Amino acid sequence: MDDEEETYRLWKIRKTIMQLCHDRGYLVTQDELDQTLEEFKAQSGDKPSEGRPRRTDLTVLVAHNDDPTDQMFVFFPEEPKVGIKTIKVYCQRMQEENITRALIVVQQGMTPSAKQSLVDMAPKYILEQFLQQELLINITEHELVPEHVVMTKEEVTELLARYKLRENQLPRIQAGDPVARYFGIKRGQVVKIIRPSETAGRYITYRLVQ
Amino acid sequence: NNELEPTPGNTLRQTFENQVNRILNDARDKTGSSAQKSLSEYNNFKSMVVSGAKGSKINISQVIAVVGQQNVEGKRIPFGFKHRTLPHFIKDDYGP
Amino acid sequence: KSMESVMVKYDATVRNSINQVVQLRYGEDGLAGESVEFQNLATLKPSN
Amino acid sequence: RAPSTSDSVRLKCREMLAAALRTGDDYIAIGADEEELGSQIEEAIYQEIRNTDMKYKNRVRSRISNLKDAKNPNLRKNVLCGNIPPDLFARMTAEEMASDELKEMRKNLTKEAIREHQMAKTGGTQTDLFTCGKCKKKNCTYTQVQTRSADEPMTTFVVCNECGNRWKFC
Amino acid sequence: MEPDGTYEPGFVGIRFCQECNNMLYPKEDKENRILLYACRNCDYQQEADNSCIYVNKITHEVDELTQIIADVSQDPTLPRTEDHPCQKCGHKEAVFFQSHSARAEDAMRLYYVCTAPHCGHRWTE
Amino acid sequence: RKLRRQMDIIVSEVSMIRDIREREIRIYTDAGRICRPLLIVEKQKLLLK
Amino acid sequence: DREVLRVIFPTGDSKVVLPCNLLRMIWNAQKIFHINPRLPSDLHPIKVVEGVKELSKKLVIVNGDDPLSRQAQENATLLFNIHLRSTLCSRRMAEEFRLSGEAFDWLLGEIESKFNQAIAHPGEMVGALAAQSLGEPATQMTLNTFHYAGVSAKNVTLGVPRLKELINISKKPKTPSLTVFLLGQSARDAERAKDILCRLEHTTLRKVTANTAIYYDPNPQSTVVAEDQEWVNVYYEMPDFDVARISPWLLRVELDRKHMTDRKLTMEQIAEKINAGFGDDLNCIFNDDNAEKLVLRIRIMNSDENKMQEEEEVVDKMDDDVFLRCIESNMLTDMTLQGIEQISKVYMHLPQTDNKKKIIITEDGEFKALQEWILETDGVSLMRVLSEKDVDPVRTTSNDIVEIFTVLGIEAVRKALERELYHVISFDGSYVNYRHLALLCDTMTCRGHLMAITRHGVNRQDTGPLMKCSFEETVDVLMEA
Amino acid sequence: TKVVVENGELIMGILCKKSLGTSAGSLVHISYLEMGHDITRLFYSNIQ
Amino acid sequence: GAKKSAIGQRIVATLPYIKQEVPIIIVFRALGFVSDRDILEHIIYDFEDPEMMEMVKPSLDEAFVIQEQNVALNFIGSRGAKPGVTKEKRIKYAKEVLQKEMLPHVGVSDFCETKKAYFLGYMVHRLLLAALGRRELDDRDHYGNKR
Ligand SMILES: [Zn+2]
Ligand SMILES: [Zn+2]
Ligand SMILES: [Zn+2]
Repeated sequence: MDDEEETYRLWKIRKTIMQLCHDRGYLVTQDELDQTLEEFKAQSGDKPSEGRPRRTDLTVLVAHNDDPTDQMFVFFPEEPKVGIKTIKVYCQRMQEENITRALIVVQQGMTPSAKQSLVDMAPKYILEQFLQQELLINITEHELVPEHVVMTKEEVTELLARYKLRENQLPRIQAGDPVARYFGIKRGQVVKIIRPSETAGRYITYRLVQ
Repeated sequence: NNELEPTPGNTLRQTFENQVNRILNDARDKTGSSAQKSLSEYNNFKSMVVSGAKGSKINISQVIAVVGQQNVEGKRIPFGFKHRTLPHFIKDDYGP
Repeated sequence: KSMESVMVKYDATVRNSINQVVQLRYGEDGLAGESVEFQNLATLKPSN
Repeated sequence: RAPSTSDSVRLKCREMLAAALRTGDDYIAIGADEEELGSQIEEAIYQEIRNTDMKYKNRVRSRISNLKDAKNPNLRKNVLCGNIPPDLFARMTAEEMASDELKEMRKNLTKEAIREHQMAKTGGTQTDLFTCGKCKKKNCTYTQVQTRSADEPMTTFVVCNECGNRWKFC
Repeated sequence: MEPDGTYEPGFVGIRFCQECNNMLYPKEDKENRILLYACRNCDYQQEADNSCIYVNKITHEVDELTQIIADVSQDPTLPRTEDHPCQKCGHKEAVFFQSHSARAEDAMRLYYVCTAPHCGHRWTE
Repeated sequence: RKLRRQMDIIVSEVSMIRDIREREIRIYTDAGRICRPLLIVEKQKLLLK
Repeated sequence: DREVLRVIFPTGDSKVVLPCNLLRMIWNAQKIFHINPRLPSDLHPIKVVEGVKELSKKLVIVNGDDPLSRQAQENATLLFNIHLRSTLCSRRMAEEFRLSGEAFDWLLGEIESKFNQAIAHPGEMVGALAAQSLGEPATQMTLNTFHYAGVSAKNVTLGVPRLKELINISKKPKTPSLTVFLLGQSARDAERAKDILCRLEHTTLRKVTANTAIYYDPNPQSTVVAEDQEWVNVYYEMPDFDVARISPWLLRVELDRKHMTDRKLTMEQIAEKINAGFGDDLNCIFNDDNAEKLVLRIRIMNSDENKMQEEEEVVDKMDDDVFLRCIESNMLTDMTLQGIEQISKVYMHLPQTDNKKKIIITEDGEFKALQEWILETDGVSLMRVLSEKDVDPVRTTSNDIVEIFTVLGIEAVRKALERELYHVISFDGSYVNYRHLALLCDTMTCRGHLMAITRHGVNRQDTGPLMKCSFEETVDVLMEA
Repeated sequence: TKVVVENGELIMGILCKKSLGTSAGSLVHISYLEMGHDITRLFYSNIQ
Repeated sequence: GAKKSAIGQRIVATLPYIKQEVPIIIVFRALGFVSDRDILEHIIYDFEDPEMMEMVKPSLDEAFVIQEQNVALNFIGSRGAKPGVTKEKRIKYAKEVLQKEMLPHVGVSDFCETKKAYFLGYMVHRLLLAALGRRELDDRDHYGNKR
C-alpha cells in the first residue's frame, strides 16, 4: 500500500480530471489524455524515492477553451485535512498568478472557516473544491449517465423565447449534485440533458440550478 | 452414509432437499406427460384446456395422476411434531 | 393522492396543477398509447 | 562468491542464516559452506532492501522458516547444489516454499477446492425442450405461473436464456 | 513438534475457595516469579497447577457423540437396526440416528447406540 | 400409565410425559388442555376384543 | 440508421411496441389492390423517396420555422422515422411488397391518416390514468411466492414490500444488493474473480481465528508453551531488550488454516495489520504456515522506563489479565482484516448465460452474447465499489436509489428507478406501457429532489394550501394559510 | 394447426384467446382500428 | 470500549414492578446463597462441563459488587422505588415481592424461598442450554404450549 498502486490512483484521477478539464473544453494534450501509468511514472520521473511530492507534482494549470480567457488552475494540497493557512498561501498564489479559476483537491476534511472562505472567496473570482476519493472514479463513464451540456445564456434566452417558458416552470436542478459539482455549474444556470429515448429515439431535457 | 456429495456453494442438506425436489418434480412431470398423451382429443377436458379456458395439463396431473409436493414457503413441510410432522410417521422420517 | 396533481396540456407539454412542466411532451411524442402496437424493426439484422 | 558486509546486525543475520543452513548435514554431503551461502542470501535480501528493516528481517525470518523445515530437505539440497541459487532462493518466486512431497500437492488441491467454490453457484433449472428461433438451440427456461389470475388463461411461459427470448404456450 | 500431535491440556474451569466456595482468581507473584490463585472476598490464596488459565472459540468437536445417555434406546419410535454386534456386546438392536441438534450436523450420517443390556455404548459407522 | 390405564388415574385430565433427551418427566393436570380418545395398540396389535 | 440502432438497443431486440403497423397497412393495400408475385411491380423509386421525404414533413409535432424546433421535431420523430425509413425502402416496395405506385400512393394517404389518429388529446388527465396504470399490476401476483431460483440468493425481495418501501422511500432498502461485473479476464477467469472475491469480501478478525488462550509465561524464549518453545527461542533478531519488562502474561491466539484456505490469506498480512491498528504498543509474533498449527502469541510493549508505577497514581492504570481481555474483546470484534464494513460478507455467483446482456457487435455486424463470471452482493458503498480495480464502473449497479442520488445524482436516479420499476413489472410478466413509467420518474424527480411524494413530504412541496389540507391535516395548513 | 384468414374468410386454424382478444396480434385490436368500436361491437354481439 | 471488552455475556433479569432490569445473580445474593458453589448446584447438578462453566463465568464477575443478602435486598428495593433513606422498607418490600410477587405458583411461604431458588436455576439453565445452543428454540405456534 502507498508503495506503487497509489501511482495508479494518482494516474487515473489525473486522467479523470484532465478528461474533466478536456470536457470543460480545455485543450488538454491528447498524449496527456493518452499517457500510460508507466509513462505517467516516466513523465513525472515518479518514485525516485518514497513519499515524494507527487501531489505537488500533480498540481497543474489547465488551459484553453476555444474562448481565450485562458488559465484555469488545479492544486493538490499535501495535507489530508486542509487548513486556512494553506488556503491563504493558495489565495496568495492564485492572486499572484492572477488565474481565472483555481481547483483545489482535498484528501480528507477541512476547517469550516476555510470552507466558508472558499465559498465566499471573492464576488468576482471562483475557487473550486474536489475530494480525492470522489475523483478516484469517473462517474460520467457510467452507462446510466445522460449527456450533459451547459447552455449559454442566449440559448436559455432563445429557449424561453421559443416556448414563452416561465423561469419557474423549468424543472430545478440541485447544486448538491456531484455532477453539478463536476460541470462547475452555477445557480440559475441551465444544463442540457441528452438522453436516449425508447420512444423518440432521442430525448433532450433541461434543468435550472438551485 | 455421509457419502453424499454436497453441492458447491451449498450445504449437503441444501443439496439433499434440492435433489429430492428435482426427483419429485421430474417424476410428476413424466407421469403428467403420460396423462397428456393418455387423453383422447375427444375429451371435454382436453377440449376445455386447449380452447384456452380455465384449465391446463398440471390440472390433469392433479385430477388424474398426482397433485405433487406440498410446501411451506417453497420448503418441504417442517418438523412441527418434534423432528416429525405426525405421530403416524417414524422419527427422523424423510419420506415425501 | 400523489399522481392526481398532473395532467396533459394543449402545448403537448406535461404539466401540474401549478402549471409547471413535467415533460416536453407526453411520453416524448404526445401520441396516444392505444395507437401503439407491437412491431419488429428487424434492422438489427445479424449480417451487414 | 562470499559477499562481505560492514554491518554487525547483517553479519549476525548471516551467522544466523549460516546456522539455519547447518540443518541436517545436507551442506556437508553437497559440500557447500553454510556461511558463504548464508552470506549470499542476506546480501541478496539487502540488495533489494538496502536497510536493516524489520521486514528485511522478516524475509530472513521467512527464509529461516524455509531453511528450518525437515519435511523438504531436498529443497535445501536443491539450493545447496546451486540448482536453486541463493540469489534465486532469496529472490522470491516459490510461494511459501514447500516443493517436494505434499504441501505443494495440498497447495494444488487447495487451489482446486477454492476454484470449485464458484462452480454452479447455487441453483440450476433449465428444461431443454422448446426450440428458440433466434439460435435454433433449445436453451430455454419455462414458467409455471398464473395459478388463478383473472380472465387471462393460465399459460406456460418459456424463456430462452441465451439471446433472451420469451414466448407463451399460447 | 510435529503436525500429528493434539492439544488436550485438560483446562481447569474453576476451583472453589475453601473459605467460601467462591472462585479463585489468577495472579502473579512478581517477587517469586510464579502464578498464584486467590479468592477476592477473603485472604485465601494458593499456587497454580498450570500456566494455562484461559481458552476461547469453542465447539469444533463431536458433541453429539456425547451428552446422550443410552436410555433413548427405550423409545420405541427410535428405529432399531438389523445391523448387529454392539461395538461391545455381540448383539444387534443398535439404535441409530443423526446428530439431530442445533449442530443438526449437515452430518446426515447415522450414529449407533446399542439397546442391548450391558453395554450402553454410543458409536457410529 | 398402568394406573392411568386402570382408570385410577384420570386419563381425561392427567397428562404424563417423559423426555429422555432432557432426562425429564413432565406431568400436567391444569384446565384448558386438549385431549382426544385413541385406540391403544399393544404388541403391534389392538387391545380391543 | 442501422449503425445508429446498434447504439440504441444493446439488447439487440428489434421487437418494440410502435404506432401504425405499416406491414398490416401495406398488406391491406395488397389485399385491396390485388398485387401478386406473378404480376409486374411497376414503380417509380424517386416518388417513393419523395413520398418518404414528404411524409417526414407530415410528421409535424412542433413548428419547423427554426432548426432547434426541427431538431426537437427530428429527434422526437427519430425512432419512428427510422422504422418508417427501414420499412419504406425502395427495394422493399418493389421486391418484398411488389407495390404499385397507385397502391403506394393510396397507402401514403392512409399512413398519414393513421398518423393524425395517433395524437393524444390535450388537456388529458393521463396522470390519474398512470396512477391506475401502476395500481392494477400491483394488484396481481407481485407478492406471489419467491419463484426465482437463478443459481443464487433470493435478493431484492419481490414486489409490494419493496414497492411499499419504495413509495415510502426508506433511507435504506430492506434488502440492499449490488451486482459486480468483471472487466477483461475476470469475466473469463474464475481465479481472477476469486482474487477479486478475496479483495472485496468482508473479513472480521473473529472470522479468522481458530482459537484464543491466555498463558502465564515466565520467559518469552523459554516459554511454557513448549511446542512453540523453539519458535520463540529461535527468534533473537527481535529487540528482546525491551521484552524483559513486557507482559509476563502471555496471550496466544490460534488461527484457522481452513480460513487461510477459505479467504486465501497469509501470516505476514496478519501481523502487519495487527501492529498498524494497535500501534507499537502491541508485541506480535507468529509461527510459519508450515507449522502444526497457526498460532500468534502477543505481548504488551512495556518500554522499560516510566511504565513502572512512576506516579503510583492510586487508580491502577490497567491490570494485565483484564487488558489481555480488553484487547481480545477489541481484537475479535473491531478489526476487519478485509472488505467493506457493511457488506456482510457479500457474494453470489451467476453465469451471464443468465440474461440478454453484454450482447456485443462483431465484424459481420451481427449481435452475439458474452458469457462471464458475476458476483451479486449485498452492499451499497457505491464510491468504494466504483473505486475497486478490475470491476466495471459502467455496468455495476445497486438496488439503492439513494446512493445513485448521492453519487451520480437525480438524473441517474430517474433511470435506475425506471429500470427497477420495469424490473418488478418484468417479473410479473404483464406488460405495462413504458411512457407511463418514464412519466412516473419525471413526477418524483421534477423537483430535482429525492423525497416521498406521499404525505411524508407534502409540507416541503410548493403545492396549494387546499391540497395540503386535503391530506387529513386540514386545519394546520389552513391556520397557517 | 395454424390460423389464417383472408378477405374476411377463414382459411384454416383452430381459434385461441390470443386470437380472440386481450392480447397483442388479436383480431379484436385490428377490427377496433379498421372497423372501429361501433362495427366491432355489433360483430362481437353478433358472434356471441 | 476499553471497559471490559465483554458485556454481551451479561444476561439481566426482568423483575416484576421494578423500574429497570437487574442481573439474575443479584437475586441469588438476595436468596442468600453467597457461595458460588451453592448457586452453581442451583444452576446445574453437573458443573463438570467446562463449557457451561465458562458461559456463566461473566455473571460471576457481576456477583462480587454485592455479597451481602441485606445489601442485595436494599439494592433490589432501591430499584423498586424511593421510600426515602429507610432501607428497611426497600428490604421489607423486596421480601414481600420475593415471597408473593415472585413465582407465586410455587408458594408464597417463607420457607419456600429456598425452594423457589431451585426453580429459577433450572429456568436459567434451560435458558442457558438454549443460549449455549444445546436446547432447541421453543415454538409459539405449538398448542401444547398453549391453553
Ligand atoms: Zn435463443
Ligand atoms: Zn474465598
Ligand atoms: Zn450393545
